[PDB]
Amino acid sequence: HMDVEEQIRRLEEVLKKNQPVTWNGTTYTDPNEIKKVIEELRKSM
Repeated sequence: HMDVEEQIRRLEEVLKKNQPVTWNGTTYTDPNEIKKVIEELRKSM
């Protein structure tokens, strides 16, 4: 539970479907903004 892959796949679920997700600070409505967060997490690996 210090894994980034679980966080990425969580947002991949939302990205594939194109739905609004709350990331515990900001609700990224657009899958563009969701994927941007995936890119921030991607920089960890």
